[PDB]
Amino acid sequence: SISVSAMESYRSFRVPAINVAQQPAVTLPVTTIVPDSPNKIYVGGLPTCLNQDQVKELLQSFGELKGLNLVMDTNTNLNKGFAFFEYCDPSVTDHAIAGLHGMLLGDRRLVVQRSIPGGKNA
Repeated sequence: SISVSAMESYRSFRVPAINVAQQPAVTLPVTTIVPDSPNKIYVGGLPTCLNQDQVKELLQSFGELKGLNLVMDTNTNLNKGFAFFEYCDPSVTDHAIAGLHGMLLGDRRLVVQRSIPGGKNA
């Protein structure tokens, strides 16, 4: 499951994932708050002092980002060290999860794991 399960469930038409239901009907793809899309990839291993500016250059290093949610802890005013990004329309998505799976400037690294909401029971 999840491993390329919900392969392109949203190709043409269709409002952004998880919209118009028990959640206020918004417009096209949401802001920093990334929806639970099939292109939603997990990031684990981010510096607390890292910003979206420097985070996106790495995350979009393979393909262009549709959006990404850098969860910050309000008390610290710093990042938790993990995030989630959605890829726009890059065929490199799989390669990104492979290459960026440990690609960070310096001695640091970040994990990249699919968080695709695709059950695919059958």
